[PDB]
Amino acid sequence: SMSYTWTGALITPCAAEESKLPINPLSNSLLRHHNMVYATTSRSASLRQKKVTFDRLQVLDDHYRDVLKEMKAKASTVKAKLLSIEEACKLTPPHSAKSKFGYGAKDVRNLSSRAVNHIRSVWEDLLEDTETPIDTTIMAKSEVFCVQPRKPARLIVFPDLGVRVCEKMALYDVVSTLPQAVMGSSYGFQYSPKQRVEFLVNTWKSKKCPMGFSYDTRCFDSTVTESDIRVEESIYQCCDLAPEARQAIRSLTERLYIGGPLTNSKGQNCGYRRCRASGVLTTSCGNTLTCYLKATAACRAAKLQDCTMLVNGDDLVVICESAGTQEDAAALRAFTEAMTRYSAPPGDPPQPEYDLELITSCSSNVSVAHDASGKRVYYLTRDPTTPLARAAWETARHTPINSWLGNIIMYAPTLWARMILMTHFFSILLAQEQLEKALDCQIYGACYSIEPLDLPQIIERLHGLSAFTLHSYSPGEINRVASCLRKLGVPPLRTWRHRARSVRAKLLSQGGRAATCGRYLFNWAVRTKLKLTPIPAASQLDLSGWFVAGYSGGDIYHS
Repeated sequence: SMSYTWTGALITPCAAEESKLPINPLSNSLLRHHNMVYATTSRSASLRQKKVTFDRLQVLDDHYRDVLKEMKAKASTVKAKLLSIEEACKLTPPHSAKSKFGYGAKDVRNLSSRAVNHIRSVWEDLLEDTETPIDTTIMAKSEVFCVQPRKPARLIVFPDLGVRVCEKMALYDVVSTLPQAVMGSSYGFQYSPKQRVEFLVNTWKSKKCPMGFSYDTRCFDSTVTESDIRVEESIYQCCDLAPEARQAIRSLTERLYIGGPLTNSKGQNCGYRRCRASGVLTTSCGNTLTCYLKATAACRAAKLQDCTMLVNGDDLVVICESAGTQEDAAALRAFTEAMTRYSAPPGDPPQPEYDLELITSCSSNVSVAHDASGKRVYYLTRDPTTPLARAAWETARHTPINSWLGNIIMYAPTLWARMILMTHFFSILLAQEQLEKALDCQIYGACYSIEPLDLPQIIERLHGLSAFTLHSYSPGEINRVASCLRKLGVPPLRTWRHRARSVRAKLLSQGGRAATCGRYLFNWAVRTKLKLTPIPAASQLDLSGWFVAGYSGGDIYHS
């Protein structure tokens, strides 16, 4: 069937859309080529619609069915609990889109009588009506990028606030627990950046002669078929569930997940969806299971030997035993045709790689550096172009989500995050005296309220003390970073080093937590280093649940 059908009505904005980077002194000291930075808007929506609209092709075989049964056998060991209304309301982000029925996220979190009453009726309706398509809003997503040597806006589809709360009740425990039980070490969202690097490296070292590749499915969500979503539900149904949860899952599958009507911001009928919706609770879990299922069966069809896969939603990386240059290229080609029959055709053609560092998965690649003792340490990094473009944007315009904060946390060990992001933002935070003000950021899709002054402990716990002492980075990484800075008009690293010394001093002057940031975050700045010892209040922090599951588009907030 067609992934989408359109009536002709437009995907509209619900307010003015900013597309260009302003000329601001604060952002200009970070990035001068302000004209190279842009944000996507609804104006490019028709271009995206055209790309995600097509008839799907899907042929299932024995390999597919064997793998499905194996996954279900593992899912059979799970017992998922129904979340209470209170627990589900607490998982709702303070700024989540308000319901069109007279209440908002704040009311949901406060458990107001109106929000609670509407949520109960929505839940009851899910138990009674097993067929009626639930409405969804379709919007053009606003994302920042650097011009290429432009990208059309991604399309987000989500249901009303009341429905999102019910999804949590019926499926939160499932999507946070089932992937792990089914996929084991292959489930990517269970790893912190350090654990992910460790997994990739150990897996690479375990092979006699490793070969690996990332596999890019062209617009994954639109390739998800009605059958894929029903197979996905068949897996969830293997869990021990409360009667109402089982019905809720059955109803939500037929009424929301397999598809439904699309309504624009103006309340007009935009069309119909018969593929994965980006903004529902099961998107991350569902995409991971579907991608893992198809890739696993595809590997067998392709005769790939000793495969170890790592899946994060639609992002897939595979490491296996090489059978020779020609044999690998042909086997990879067969793998791609197998995935194509499964309705997972390639965007960028996959290429076999024999150097772990040349593989990009989850937008990252493994690289090497050295700690104080000169010992080699692997870490995750990436081309800093987008992170820097977004950092400049979030500096000039106040944004709800602070990607720069998430990047510092996730890429703390990298040359660019330490010398540029940390330096740039602490400088501004010091100047505006907002070092203690908490800010929102996202980690694996979930929203986190974090205080800049807690970064040292967070980084230690997540990456280890070596994150504050890495040096002697690889020439390729350095060159990639340097090339990026010249392209965007970002001052050279030497300038950042000089700015960091000034920031570090101001931090040390204030003492307390502020001074701790100076000692650990900027120890790379001073020639006469300080012996860095484990941070006291670090081993106490509650990072439980930080890296357990993916929730992209799931509307999840963690307190």
